[PDB]
Amino acid sequence: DLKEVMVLNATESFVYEPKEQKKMFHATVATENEVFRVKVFNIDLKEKFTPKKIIAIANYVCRNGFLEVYPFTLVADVNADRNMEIPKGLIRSASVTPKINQLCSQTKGSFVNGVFEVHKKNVRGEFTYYEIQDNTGKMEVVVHGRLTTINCEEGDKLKLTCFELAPKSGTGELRSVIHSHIKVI
Repeated sequence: DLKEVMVLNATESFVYEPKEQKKMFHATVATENEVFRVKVFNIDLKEKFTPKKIIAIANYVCRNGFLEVYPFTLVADVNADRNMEIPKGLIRSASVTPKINQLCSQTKGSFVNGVFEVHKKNVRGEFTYYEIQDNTGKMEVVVHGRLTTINCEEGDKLKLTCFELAPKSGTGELRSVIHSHIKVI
């Protein structure tokens, strides 16, 4: 089951389940051939997921195109003599923000990552709506719950992690879900 990977980046840690204060973080890792987004539900594993570190992983769970790391998952250290080298081809193709017009072109559901410019902001009750826009188009980001407490003004840019892309009658939409994360630039 063993995958040896290089850690590209990792977010800060945050609460996704409030009642028992369970925390997680997000990470991106790579083999020579593939980039993987990772959901890490054991916070004590933070040091192990440091940028440029080489690690070995087995007994992960696969769900919605993420690898999920739980206590039954083996995460081990790899010796220096592995000399892992990731082709820059793979790593640039890594963190590419999709164009909004293709996002509003999908009917299949997915979970998206990317840096988007904040065009407009509207608050409706327990809901915050961001309109995002690029050279190809625009669409709304629907935020409910915990992520509404992070402040973001017009003109700012947002690094979104694990947003749900949902098709509408007609148009697409992005919505916060339980593992979503926002970073403001």
